[PDB]
Amino acid sequence: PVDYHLLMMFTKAEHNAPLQAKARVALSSLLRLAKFEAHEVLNLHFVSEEASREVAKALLRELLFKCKVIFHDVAVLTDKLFPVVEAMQKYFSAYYSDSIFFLSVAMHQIMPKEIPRIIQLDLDLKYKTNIRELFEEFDNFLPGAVIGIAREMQPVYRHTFWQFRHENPKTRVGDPPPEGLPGFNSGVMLLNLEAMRQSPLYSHLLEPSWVQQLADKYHFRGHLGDQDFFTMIGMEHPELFHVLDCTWNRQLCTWWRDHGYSDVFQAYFRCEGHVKIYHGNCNTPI
Ligand SMILES: [Mn+2]
Repeated sequence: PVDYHLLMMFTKAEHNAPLQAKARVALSSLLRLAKFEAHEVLNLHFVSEEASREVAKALLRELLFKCKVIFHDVAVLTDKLFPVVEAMQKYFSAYYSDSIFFLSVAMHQIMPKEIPRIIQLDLDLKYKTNIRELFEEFDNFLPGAVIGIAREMQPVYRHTFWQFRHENPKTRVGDPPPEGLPGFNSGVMLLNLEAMRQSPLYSHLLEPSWVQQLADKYHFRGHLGDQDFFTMIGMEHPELFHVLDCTWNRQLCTWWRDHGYSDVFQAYFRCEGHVKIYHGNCNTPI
């Protein structure tokens, strides 16, 4: 038997209508289009407090190869995360309870060695293809690449990295694809836990003095959590990241097009190809 691990954040879902409506679109399309071989099993990890754990379990009964549904206690993971992720919530969430928004950063240390690879996924997603096909992207990783991630399709990191770009007008940091580095979107993340444990460079980038060192270089104080950490790391060391094709995460949010970046927005938003996963980020319908 071969295991395939998926992780989803499912917090504060109790009496939350828009979140439950999102999860219905996400989990339905995921399971309706999923097709695995008889010998292999799909594992669905959810991190939820006692309240939302009920909401999830009740929703999966309507929708359910073997597929094990695992539930992770929010507090247990938060308590485990905090001593490892404290030095970077003052930089990427510029207090204790908000350590769970950095789960992806230290997924390898939180998850058991029994699990080699996991895909963290948002709930504002729609799945247009089979999810087993995404796992194939792990094979396209270079040795020394730890994370699989799609690029950010909004000029978010123009404004975020403003001061660095003001000092380095030639830089690619914040520039649109393909020549520039637009940053990453954390909606769909292929986390190679095995590679994350084995990489000395990644092990050191998680250390306090290293986070500080690099954040000060870019004058970085963000608000996007784990996404900001990966994005900043991807500026110094882009070779740690296997950049997914945009079709794996076509983000639909057009906010910045109407709030400051009308001119350059398209260079970031552009994505030609048959969509495999839609990400209705910022409450955008699909
Ligand atoms: Mn999202």
